Amino acid sequence: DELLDCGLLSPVRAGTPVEALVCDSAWLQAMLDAEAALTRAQARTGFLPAAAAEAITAAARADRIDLLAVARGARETANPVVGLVAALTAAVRRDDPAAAEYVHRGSTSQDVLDTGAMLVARRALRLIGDDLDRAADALAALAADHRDTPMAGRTLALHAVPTTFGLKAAGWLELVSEAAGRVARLRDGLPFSLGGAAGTLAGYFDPAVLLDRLLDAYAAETGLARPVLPWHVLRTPVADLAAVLAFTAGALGKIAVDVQSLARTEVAEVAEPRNPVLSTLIRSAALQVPALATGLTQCLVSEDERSAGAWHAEWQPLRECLRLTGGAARTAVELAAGLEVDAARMRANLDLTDGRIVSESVAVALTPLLGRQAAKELLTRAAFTAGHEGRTLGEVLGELPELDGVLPKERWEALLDPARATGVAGALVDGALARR
Amino acid sequence: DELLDCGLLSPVRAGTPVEALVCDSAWLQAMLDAEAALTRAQARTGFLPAAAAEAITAAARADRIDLLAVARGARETANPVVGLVAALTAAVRRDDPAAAEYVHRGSTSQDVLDTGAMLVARRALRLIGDDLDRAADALAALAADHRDTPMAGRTLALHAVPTTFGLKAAGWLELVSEAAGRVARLRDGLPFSLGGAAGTLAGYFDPAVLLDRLLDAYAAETGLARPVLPWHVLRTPVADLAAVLAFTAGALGKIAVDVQSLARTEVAEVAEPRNPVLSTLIRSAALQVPALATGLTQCLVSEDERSAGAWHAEWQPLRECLRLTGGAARTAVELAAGLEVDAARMRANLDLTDGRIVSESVAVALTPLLGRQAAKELLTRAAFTAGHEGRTLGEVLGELPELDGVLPKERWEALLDPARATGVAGALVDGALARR
Amino acid sequence: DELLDCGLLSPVRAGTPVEALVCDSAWLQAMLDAEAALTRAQARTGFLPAAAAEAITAAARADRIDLLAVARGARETANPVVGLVAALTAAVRRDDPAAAEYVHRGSTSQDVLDTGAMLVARRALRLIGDDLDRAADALAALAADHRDTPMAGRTLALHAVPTTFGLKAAGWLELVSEAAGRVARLRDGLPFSLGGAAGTLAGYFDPAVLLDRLLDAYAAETGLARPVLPWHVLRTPVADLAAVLAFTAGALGKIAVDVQSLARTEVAEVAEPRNPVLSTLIRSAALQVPALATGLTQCLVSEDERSAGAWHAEWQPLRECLRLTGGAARTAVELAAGLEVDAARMRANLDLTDGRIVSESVAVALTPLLGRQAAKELLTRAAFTAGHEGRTLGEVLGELPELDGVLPKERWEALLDPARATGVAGALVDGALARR
Amino acid sequence: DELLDCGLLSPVRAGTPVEALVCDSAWLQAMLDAEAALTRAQARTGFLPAAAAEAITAAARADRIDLLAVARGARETANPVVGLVAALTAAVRRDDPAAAEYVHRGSTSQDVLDTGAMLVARRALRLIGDDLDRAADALAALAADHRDTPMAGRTLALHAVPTTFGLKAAGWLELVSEAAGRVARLRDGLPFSLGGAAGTLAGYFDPAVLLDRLLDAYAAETGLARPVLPWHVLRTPVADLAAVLAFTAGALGKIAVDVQSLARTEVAEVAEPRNPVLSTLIRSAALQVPALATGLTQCLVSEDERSAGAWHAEWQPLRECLRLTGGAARTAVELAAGLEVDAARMRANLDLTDGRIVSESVAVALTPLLGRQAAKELLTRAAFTAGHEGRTLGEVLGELPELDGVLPKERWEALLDPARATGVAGALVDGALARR
Repeated sequence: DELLDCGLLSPVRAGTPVEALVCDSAWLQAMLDAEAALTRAQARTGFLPAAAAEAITAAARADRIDLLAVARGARETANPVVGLVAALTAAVRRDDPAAAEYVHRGSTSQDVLDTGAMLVARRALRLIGDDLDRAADALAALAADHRDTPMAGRTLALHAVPTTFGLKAAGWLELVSEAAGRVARLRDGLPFSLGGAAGTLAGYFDPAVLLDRLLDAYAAETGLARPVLPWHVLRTPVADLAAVLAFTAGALGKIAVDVQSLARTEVAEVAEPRNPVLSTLIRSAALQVPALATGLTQCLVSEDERSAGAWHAEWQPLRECLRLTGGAARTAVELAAGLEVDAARMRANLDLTDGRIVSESVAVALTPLLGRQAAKELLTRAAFTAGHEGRTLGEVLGELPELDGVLPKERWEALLDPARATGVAGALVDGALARR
Repeated sequence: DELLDCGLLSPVRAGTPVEALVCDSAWLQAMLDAEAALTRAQARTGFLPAAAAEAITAAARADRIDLLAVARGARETANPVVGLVAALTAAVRRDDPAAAEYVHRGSTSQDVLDTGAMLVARRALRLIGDDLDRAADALAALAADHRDTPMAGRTLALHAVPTTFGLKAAGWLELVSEAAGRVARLRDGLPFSLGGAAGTLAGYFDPAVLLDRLLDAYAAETGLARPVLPWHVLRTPVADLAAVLAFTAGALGKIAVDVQSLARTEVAEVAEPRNPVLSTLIRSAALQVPALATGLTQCLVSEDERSAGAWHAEWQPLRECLRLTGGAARTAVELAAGLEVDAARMRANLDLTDGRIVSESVAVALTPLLGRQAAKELLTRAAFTAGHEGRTLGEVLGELPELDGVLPKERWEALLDPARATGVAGALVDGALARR
Repeated sequence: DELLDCGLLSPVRAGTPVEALVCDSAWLQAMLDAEAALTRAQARTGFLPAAAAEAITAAARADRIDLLAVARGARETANPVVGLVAALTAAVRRDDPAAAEYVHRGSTSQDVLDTGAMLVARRALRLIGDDLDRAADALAALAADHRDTPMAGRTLALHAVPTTFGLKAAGWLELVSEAAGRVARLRDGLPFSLGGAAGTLAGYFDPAVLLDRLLDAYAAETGLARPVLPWHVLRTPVADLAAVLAFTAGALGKIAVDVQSLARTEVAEVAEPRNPVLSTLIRSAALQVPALATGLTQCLVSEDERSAGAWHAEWQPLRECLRLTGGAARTAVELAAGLEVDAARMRANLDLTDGRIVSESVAVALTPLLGRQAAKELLTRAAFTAGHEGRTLGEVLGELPELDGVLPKERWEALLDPARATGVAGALVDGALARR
Repeated sequence: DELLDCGLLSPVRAGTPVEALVCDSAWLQAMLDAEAALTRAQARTGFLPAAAAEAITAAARADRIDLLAVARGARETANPVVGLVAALTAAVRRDDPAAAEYVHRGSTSQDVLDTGAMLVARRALRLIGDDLDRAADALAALAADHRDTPMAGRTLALHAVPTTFGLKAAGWLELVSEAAGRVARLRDGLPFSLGGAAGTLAGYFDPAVLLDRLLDAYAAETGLARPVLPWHVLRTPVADLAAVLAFTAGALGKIAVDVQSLARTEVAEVAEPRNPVLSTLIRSAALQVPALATGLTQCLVSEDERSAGAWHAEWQPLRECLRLTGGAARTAVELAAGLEVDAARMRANLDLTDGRIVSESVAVALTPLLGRQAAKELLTRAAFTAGHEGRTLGEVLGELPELDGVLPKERWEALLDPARATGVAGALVDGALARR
């Protein structure tokens, strides 16, 4: 039928857990959760009877509600909360006519919708963070295992100097760990929305005493944070979600394009657990989320006490950012857990420039006996000459009169070995891993 | 259930016709249409039997296929076409085992998916264009009716000089008409995708003769345009859809913010057919589509013969651009057909600056008798003085010695009438409407 | 001449201090600062003579260098550091031929360019943060002064319920204070770049001991933070700058569109220190920075050990984000310091809906005597009837039999007074201001 | 000094001709050109003396004006035209006091600024189009020369089937030719801006007769197109520039990433005229322009008769899009003219998958003797087995009993030759080149 979203156009998240958390029914449920938490908190502060709150809570179930009718009725007010409230009120009235007068008491559409949005975000970010933690575990393992696995460092698409795959993986780990930390902190900071019609909370009511009691109760009932001010037009939580999800998707995209560079036919230094489809999916989300994030970020420009459109522009892209990033994280776990590292092919590929990739380290080694300027000039000359003649760097070095007898044979064998010129990659990996 | 997309987060398109054209099932159907058209065209050029094409065509129905299984299986290849092909092949094999060997003959995932994407786009743009035409009809009617309806022209949020609502509406008409023309031409130019594994069409086969015959047949079977080259990495149709849909959404967004400016409480010069929810919905799409369009446009950077991610990043945002823009167009029709213009309130609001809004036209009128520089200086002085004293511009003018007896009384009454200083707005509306 | 950038196209920053911090000459100077700090730190750890570091430091002045030649020579390597290094080396060699062999010792283009970029960012963010602090001071003053200044709360462009300008200004304050805090923390966290050719630091050299000593020395010489890992392809600082500057520009944009809504001709509740040009300029930056930020954020996808283009795409938009946001902040200070609040016009505008804006608070007041449902129904009926008849809400209320003798006259006079139905706006302002 | 823009942060355009066309002084000159054209056209239609127009034209030179003062004074009105007009008026008054009364007669800031913007765009697009034409010439030459140069087609980063470099280059040609055509048509369609204070042209004046005469004269004096309506808030030309420049930058970005894929160390099939810096620069612009374009496109949402910020947000990004795209085009010419194609290395790389890259073409060849299903199964089996055993595809084929004596030896030698399985790449190149 025409109502099914199966993820047909978005394989990066199709079949992944985040789908179930951010589908339309889950958002309907989140808005019902926000209503019932509102009633319960109002009862806890004395504004209505506890039994009416229990009845509303019991009726506040997505299966009591006609999802399609609510969605299709929203065009009349440009949001779904008026229809939702009517449906919940009828559902409560069926079982408890006294309780129905307290459904949505003193409230406004945006408190319920935004509170539900932060509930959905909070649950979805719990999943994204747990997946980022698993990915980080597999990456830290790859980093420790390959601390001493040499490979060609590549800059501007060409071999530069040798590095280690452990160092590369530790950069991956650094990105994923940063993302998981930001996801956790953002999750702990998402607030409820309790402002009333235009942010004065007039319908919900020393004014300071009652404000404090109600705000504490609604924090307790929702599990969300208490904000200093109603934020109907202070869209900091939405901008923060946009920033954190675009950072996360971009970091995973970094891992994805590195994997694709290593996995291509004529490199073949890693393989995915034979197209590299996992990195293709991660990359697909990486090319989508930042553009959605900029629309989210632009909605900070929200006029008056409720914008005539900029708030409405937030819901779908936010959901999609949660969905895509969720898929990408799940896919990243599969990638980092399953990556196949071909150390021997990395070692072989180190020889592709016929010694030129160690010329910097040879220049350094010759600096005590030649000077820095003379050694650098001699080595760039030898690298060019070896490139033209299709000979090894060491071959051209063994023909320059200036180098005759300059170093013992064994030291030359050590110097021209690409696997030994990795700088301090080992110490850097140790330092990154001690942070865990 | 968790699979329902009801438009709960996107009221601008919930319940509108475009939904049915661009849902997941409609895309599945479009890919089946592309397969069956491929078989039929191959039969028309002699590469397989006509009966096998009829059998495949008959089986190529979305209700023969498990949508959810195809979507969930796509993670193995990062696209849904391999699973789709297996399901269609089984469905054909049930009724006709000989025909099943010709399902997806010589083809590749991207020919089918991209061809289906252009089928979906073509049908969705048929709807968007027809709606833009209806909106343009209502706007041209508003433009003709209010050719002589005076109102305050507003620049940088303040009254500037008088204009007419007919001229404003004719600008609306100009934008919508431009969009409808671009939608129609783009629709007539969307091509099929027939490239094979890496753009050589090797599996489908003077090579020029067979190429021409097959390309003509596939054009006939699909109704899509024949491209000069396979475009698996030449993403011009996608960039063009992105450009046209973002232009359309932005134009409708212009109408929406104008309506909101006119409809606010302390202006009240128009009303929607009492929050202005239609313009809120149009604006909501206007704040979403250009950001999706930039991701689409960036996918022009598609490496090799098939990108490992940038092509995959296109499907969902493209669908969403079609969906949102579709909603916005439908909503725009409702807005332009139902707008309530309060001419009397426009006339009253013209007097809000106490004559200052005609000071430019008074300066012009005094230029024969004072000079341009002296008249401009005198009128800015009088506008300031009238602003401070809370008096009419004409009051301050009737106290300057330099103006004593400068113009007859009746000419002053004509000059200070805001409804008569509209420039050539009437001629401009006539010129815009003669274009129809 | 053709080399002048005077801000002709960007008045929001033309003539503001940030220009001088982020112009081309300032970036040249920052890269020279990064070179000289590198030499000094290498001398402090024992790798070269202290006198050579003093000579390089003395020569490392933008006026010793041909800016235009460096910029125009950069096309050969796609960055300006090779030309810069040659020019600094010649300049040192003129005065001290021994010191010139240590210019750019063991270094790479990206360490110098990225370190200079973080120096520029750090200085520019010092200015942005100080300006945001001044703006926050003026906003907190407006919030305290107008805690009890009543005005129409506006939602979806229409009067909703009354609020106070103090509450509005306190939301402005909340945004600016959040931005200033994030700017300060980001500034304290920007790191230097010290990676070498491909992130192993091979040219700069227990390996852990020497790493730690050099990293500490370079932190001391630059004043920048020490990162856990070389970040040539771990673009977290750039993404963080993008996020913080787009948040800042959007927050200021919120203030700007609120000011424009209040300042328009038929509202006139505030005036800028007579077009509202300051808010126009702030808004102009708000519509630019988030789009630049998304390109910055997308550069997290940086392949290999140095991207062939994505790193190069960062410099100009980053500079522009610093520049625009800087202008916007400076302009925001001028706006918040100079805003003219017309309390009497706010009070008058409260009466524009002829009492309908207090109907919610009347419904609440009648709930003890009528019930919630009956009171809400009665008041929406009376609001409609009063709208049609062009009469006051209280007029229609005084004609319904159901309300006869329901409340004493004085209580009705209090109830229909828009200035008294502000909810708990006062307590909310007190709570926001106690945070200072 | 602090005013120099040398392109230090943007090597893709530093030292290229477009800089001189779009610098601040060039925009000042364009606005002076728009003023003088306005005076001349007004004289041609009879509204002022021809001699006053000649005097204004003679004084309307950027070297008569203080650029820095105009730019810095613009903060008072949020645009530079009031200061420009004062400076031009003084300059005319020095030589001709009578002519100075006709400077900026009946005009408004936006007519002059937007007309100058379209003058700058028109000249810059002349350059961009000529460069795109040169690039297209070199690409068509590469396409003809390498029509028969075989190479590995690569999809999702792996060898797929063989293609030709001629076909690849012909796709490059198709993109560049499309861009050059769109640039030329857009250039021929850019209009002047002549609206007056709020789009009625009241200050400039059968009203239809005078409108037509003045509009024709201003078209003649500017060389720009005559629009149907004043477009102060109908931002179609700006959106069109945004679309065309982002398309152009993305197309060139496609060529750039293809070059980088071919040029990397372990592929080495092409080389740039030894880092690939030209493609790095093109790519750098490709990652910048679409994000700037989305801000431009969003400015279609321009409220009232002149937006309080959205028009102001256009100037700098538009200039930058012109600048970057200009650089990219110039760089693309250098790249396409200088590319070094290593056909022998392409042929060698075809053998990297040990025959697996022809397995599809072997399957086709066996279909008459085995069936399609059986041949495909046999070849995927043989490809896997050959992959595991590190043997050639033909080796594993020569061991299956089912293939014994199936084809003569010579036919096997032809079949397993990667250079002969290119599909109809030759015919496709012929067809693309016949379009010239």
